[PDB]
Amino acid sequence: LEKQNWLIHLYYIQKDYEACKAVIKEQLQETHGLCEYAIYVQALIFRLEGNIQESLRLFQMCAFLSPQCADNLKQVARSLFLLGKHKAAIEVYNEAAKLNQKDWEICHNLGVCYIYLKQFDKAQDQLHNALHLNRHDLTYIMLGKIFLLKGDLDKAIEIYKKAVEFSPENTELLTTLGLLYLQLGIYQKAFEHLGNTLTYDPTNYKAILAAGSMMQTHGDFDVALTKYKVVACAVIESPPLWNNIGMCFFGKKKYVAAISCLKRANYLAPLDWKILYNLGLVHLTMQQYASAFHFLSAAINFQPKMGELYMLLAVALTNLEDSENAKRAYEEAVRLDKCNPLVNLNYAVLLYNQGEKRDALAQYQEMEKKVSSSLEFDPEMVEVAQKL
Amino acid sequence: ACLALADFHGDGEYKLAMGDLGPDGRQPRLKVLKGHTLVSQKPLPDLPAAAVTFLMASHEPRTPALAIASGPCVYVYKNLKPYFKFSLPSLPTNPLEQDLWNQAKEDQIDPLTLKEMLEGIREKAEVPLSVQSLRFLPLELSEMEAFVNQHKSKSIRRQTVITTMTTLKKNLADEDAVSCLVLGTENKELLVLDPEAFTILAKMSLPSVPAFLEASGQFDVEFRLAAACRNGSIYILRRDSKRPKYCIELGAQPVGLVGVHKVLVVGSNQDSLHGFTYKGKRLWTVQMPAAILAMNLLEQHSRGLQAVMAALANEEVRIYHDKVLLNVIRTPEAVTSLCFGRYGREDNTLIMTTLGGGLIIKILKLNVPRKTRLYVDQTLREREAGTAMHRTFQADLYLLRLRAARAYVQALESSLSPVSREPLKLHAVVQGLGPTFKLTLHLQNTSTARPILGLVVCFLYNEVLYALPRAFFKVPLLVPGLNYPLETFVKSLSDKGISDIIKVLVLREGQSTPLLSAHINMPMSEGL
Repeated sequence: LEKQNWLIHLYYIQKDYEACKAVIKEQLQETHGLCEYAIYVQALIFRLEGNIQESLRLFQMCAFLSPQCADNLKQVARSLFLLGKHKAAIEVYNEAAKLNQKDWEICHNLGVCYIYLKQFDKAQDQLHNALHLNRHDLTYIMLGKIFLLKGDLDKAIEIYKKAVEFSPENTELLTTLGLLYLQLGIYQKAFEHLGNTLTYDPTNYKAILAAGSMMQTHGDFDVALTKYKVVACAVIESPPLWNNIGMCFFGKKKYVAAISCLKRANYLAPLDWKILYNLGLVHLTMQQYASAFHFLSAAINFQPKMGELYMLLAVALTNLEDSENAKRAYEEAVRLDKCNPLVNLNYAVLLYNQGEKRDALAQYQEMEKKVSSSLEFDPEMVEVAQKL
Repeated sequence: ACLALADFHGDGEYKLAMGDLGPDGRQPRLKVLKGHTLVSQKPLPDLPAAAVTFLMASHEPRTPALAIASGPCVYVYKNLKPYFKFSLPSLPTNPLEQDLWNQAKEDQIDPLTLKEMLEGIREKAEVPLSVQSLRFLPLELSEMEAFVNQHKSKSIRRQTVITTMTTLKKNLADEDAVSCLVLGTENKELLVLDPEAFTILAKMSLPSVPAFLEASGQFDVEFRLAAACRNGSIYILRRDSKRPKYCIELGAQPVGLVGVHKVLVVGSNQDSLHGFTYKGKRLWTVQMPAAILAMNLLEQHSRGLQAVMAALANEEVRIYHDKVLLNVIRTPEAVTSLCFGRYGREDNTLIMTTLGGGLIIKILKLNVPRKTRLYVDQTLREREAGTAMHRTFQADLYLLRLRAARAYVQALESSLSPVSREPLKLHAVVQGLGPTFKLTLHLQNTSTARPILGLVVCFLYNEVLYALPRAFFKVPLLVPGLNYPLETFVKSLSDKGISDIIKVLVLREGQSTPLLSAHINMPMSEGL
């Protein structure tokens, strides 16, 4: 059988992978197979290395040796699922379940497989089962992912709260619940959970990014700038970080040192519409009007179903001696915008400056139907009112 | 005959222990070395699995021990009496042999005497060919493997395969008033069994990665138990499974761990070793040229002041006084454990257990950029002449769209794109200097699941410069997702170096317009 026992378990623990592998070719020969541990070392060890093919072969052999073992079928279905085949993984997990109906791993893996197969009813029910057998963090994460992909955060907030309720030291759960709080109107509990994460891990990049975003949103750009300084060296080339840093420097009227960061982030990701929109906005504020149109048109070509993009493209356009294009861009914007009165006010300004004063009232009434915080959109609201 | 154990169970006279591995993990005797004379003082038979490390105390009678047997289960030695609680005693003379070893009792194992053992499987039926026992080491490798399926007599279960344990020391010299037995298996499951109630108190699976030596020298005096993950971290996961402190601060995986109840001397694989304290602070690191296999440190006179026996991974040993260097010479091909060999109440004698078979004893703030005058002059020009720039860039973009569409249409006409419903992708690689080049066309079907049956490749060359044997050939059925290398041998014929292009056309067999094409500039000949 296995006389050596740990001999071919000594080079492996230290990851020698030479003597332990060569010893197999010798130990197996002496024992003429049927050892059941030499093969096992080749399997799980193979899977630890990049290879997931010989691992599948040897798990097939282990299943053939013990036809009525649920763990071997589980391992074969797992070796399948490590490849791209999820239907076969499901059909092997089923057999692994008809030999053992009391383990959470089969249900969790069926959930994550049905997730890749876009069967959300079966995945959801299987993961509910996986919770009821033995609650684990990864099952909670997959259920939250299901409830986010399928529907709304209204179904994910409950699950993530119940998850963080116990074992509250997992950074992934805290950070994802904080992100989902950002996705909704709540900005307070989001800060609470992001700080809870940052207590454990101070240099958490995925949490520092969102914390700095929230900070930038409510002014106080220097605090977010320090938050970003915390993680700048860990991720020295990441478009989101440099975009947020450029918006920090654009907040406190450092327009050139913001164009620099935004252009650097745009070079590292030329297909990211947020950086293009930011470059267009800053070049509008800098009164350049030649670059602003270019970057805003790019961001339009990358996300065309937006209202502010066409407003800013019209806005610059107005200063590029092209008023008909500004007219049609404003029409596109007002058709594609629902809850931003700035577009209506700016189109009213364009119209009134065109000498019409007729449809300017229509845009003013559209804005006043839409409606409230900006200091300079307040005055033009009342000045285009009284002068009309 | 490879060995596992090495331990000095002292105070008898100089009684040293050695656990050898027999045919299937057997200790014929767990041999006593008697290192300065190499004889057997007290033989320790009746052990079916390779033990690694004994255990002692001050009140023990020095003959019983604790054999953590890597195999089925554990067998604590109590003067030839292995007595654990409910699943760990598993018949210490091999139970999965002697149900079927009785047919292989006429002589030793050799394929001459095995082919007369045809009645011996069925003249005595101790079991109805049970699957746990019928095939352990010595039987016929081919003829009796067809009777395993039709019999299928069921089996039992027990504790999994172990490497190291943790036990009590205070009420030890009666071997029955023990309370906690926390042993480490291979599936990183330090099961905590208790004989006061025959129960399982806890199980330590928080690494869930296999340890090498679980307990830094079987315990610590501060009980800061040191599990070693096979990832590159060593834990301070305490005794009786308390809350973890975890020092990940290792550049690679740790190889070998002993302790001298003050420090944690671990190995590494980034060519060093790390001496950690009980809390996680690195007290002292030591640089070595190669990787380490197994270390130790000897007895303490002051707070841990003696020599370190550190082998290497290219048969070398290396001895140290932490700061001062002593030895580099080449004795052990591999090694299990380095312990005392002390006889005659001397200071220190060193032992070394190689893997060839010998028992060697040999003594010798940010980076935000900056913009110059050029930038402000350029921004001033943009602020004063933005309209002309916008207009001329839009005109240039219109002309660029025009010319790109023109060239795309011309390429579609000539079908010169090696990437072009009708999914394919081909590119031709040339290899080799000299008059003969190897031209391999990497062709690939790029579709979800749809093969391409009828395709064919035709080469276009200058028949005065290149001699292609088969300038036209069918291609195999292209399965979606596989790169087919289809190679040919081009040969330059011009005595003078002339580099001429070669075209390749991939096309259907019912059509005459190439599905796609490729070009290759053949390099110079370097002929003769």
